[PDB]
Amino acid sequence: MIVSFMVAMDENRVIGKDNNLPWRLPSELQYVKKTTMGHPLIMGRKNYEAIGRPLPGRRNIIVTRNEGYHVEGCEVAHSVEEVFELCKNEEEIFIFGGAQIYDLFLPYVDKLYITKIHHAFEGDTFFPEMDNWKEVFVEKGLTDEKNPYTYYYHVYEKQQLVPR
Ligand SMILES: COc1cc(Cc2cnc(N)nc2N)cc(OC)c1OC
Ligand SMILES: [Ca+2]
Repeated sequence: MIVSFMVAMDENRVIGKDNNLPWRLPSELQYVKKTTMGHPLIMGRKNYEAIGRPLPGRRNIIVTRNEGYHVEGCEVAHSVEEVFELCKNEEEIFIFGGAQIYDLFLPYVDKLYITKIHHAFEGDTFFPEMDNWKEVFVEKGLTDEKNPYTYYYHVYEKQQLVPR
């Protein structure tokens, strides 16, 4: 099962503030929605609560220590093992939100769906750093009136290597 990340980022690798996104990008969010369509959404509790509601078209799997955490139209996992368990028959998943959720799926990550907004915002949350990788795709995001920022979509798959 392909373990993919889906993050929208910043100049300073900002991916949030008190809980929500510092930017308002309906186009970006559409590219997000389309890309992950058909695949589960792996996201932490405070993250999903930022999102606000179950994103349709995909298994909404949530992560939390809380054994007694439930939320309608959503699956909940207390372990990475329990996510891999749930998504055992999945061809690909998308790690979505919570900087600490990334660090849990870090050891397994396969593909990186990183958006980079060319600005410096004020944010509390940030994205863990990484050493590789290998960019396979790149496209600029639509800067409109409703997308008042310049940002590009960046895809990264693991860098191979020629046997010594
Ligand atoms: C509904 O779509 C949302 C998705 C996300 C997570 C997320 C969304 N897109 C990308 N590219 N990376 C992410 N980590 C975060 C959100 O706010 C926290 C969303 O809306 C509220
Ligand atoms: Ca893997």
